[PDB]
Amino acid sequence: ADCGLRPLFEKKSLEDKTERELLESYI
Amino acid sequence: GDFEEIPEEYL
Amino acid sequence: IVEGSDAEIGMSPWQVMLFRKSPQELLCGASLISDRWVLTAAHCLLYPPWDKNFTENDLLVRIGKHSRTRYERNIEKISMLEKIYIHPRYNWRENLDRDIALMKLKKPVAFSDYIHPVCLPDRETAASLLQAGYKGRVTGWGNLKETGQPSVLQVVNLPIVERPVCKDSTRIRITDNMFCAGYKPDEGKRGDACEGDSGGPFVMKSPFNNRWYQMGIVSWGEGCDRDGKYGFYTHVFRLKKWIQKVIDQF
Ligand SMILES: COc1cc(C(=O)N2C[C@H](C)OC[C@@H]2CCO)cc2nc(N[C@H](C)c3cccc(Cl)c3)oc12
Ligand SMILES: *[C@@H]1O[C@H](CO)[C@@H](O)[C@H](O)[C@H]1NC(C)=O
Repeated sequence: ADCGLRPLFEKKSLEDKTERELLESYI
Repeated sequence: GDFEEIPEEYL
Repeated sequence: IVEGSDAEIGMSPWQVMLFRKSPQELLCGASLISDRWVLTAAHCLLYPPWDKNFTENDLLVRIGKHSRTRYERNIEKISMLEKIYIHPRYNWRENLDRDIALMKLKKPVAFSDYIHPVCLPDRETAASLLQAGYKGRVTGWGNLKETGQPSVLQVVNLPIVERPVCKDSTRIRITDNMFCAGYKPDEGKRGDACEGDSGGPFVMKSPFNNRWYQMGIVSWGEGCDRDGKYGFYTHVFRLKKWIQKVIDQF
């Protein structure tokens, strides 16, 4: 149920430095 | 010896 | 990983290092999919052309790592293998079709800030995200170029490529169980996996539910980061019936 959610990122609502590059590609 | 030694319990 | 950058701390908490006991060396990447199951590339364990035939007792699973070589006391966890399961129609002879294997650990791994499983896609995830141009992320401790080695885990983001382009890049027969990824020569950005990254994950972050999904397994390329070549990745969703079958049986 908690797969794919990173304790240091999604769980605290912090983004890593390049996950936006992934999002911008999902057109 | 590129890799640091592991505790002996794991080997 | 060629032309990537240092991972952030906790950026890829599903990253697993397969570590050979003797000689002590990086065997491959892998990923954590539950507290007892790890996914990798079959060729990391079995590849007769290179005399590779590892058994359970030959290696360890190291989770939670960042540094390639240090023993990361109180951060990493080291697990022993109970059993290896290689896809029974893994085609090491022709083209590494179904380059996938599961490993069951002897004991559950405890989750932490540094250790957490990735999701596996279902059909709708695959159909939504596995699209030419959509970017995924590849991580590993493999070589920094084709012909040295990183101090810490490397990361690169790479676009999925159109199937005809993938096919046209190689003389090898490419199957529906594979996709390819990487930049085109005109694109003016670079990056690839390289020796030691096999078995590691190609991930994508769903924009629908904000979770990371493992879409691919680093499988093979013709060299590393060469212009006009691409990386071939095992299509996780296409092999998910097998994954579910093994996990349900064992
Ligand atoms: C048996 O494992 C491999 C084989 C080869 C190969 O040279 N071959 C197989 C291909 C199917 O047939 C051609 C011929 C056969 C040589 O035995 C290349 C390989 N590259 C890797 N892994 C590296 C990390 C890599 C590099 C760049 C992109 C990706 Cl996605 C992965 O594993 C390989
Ligand atoms: C690999 O080793 C196992 C047991 O050690 C053996 O049964 C299997 O046939 C071997 N496969 C090879 C060498 O292809």
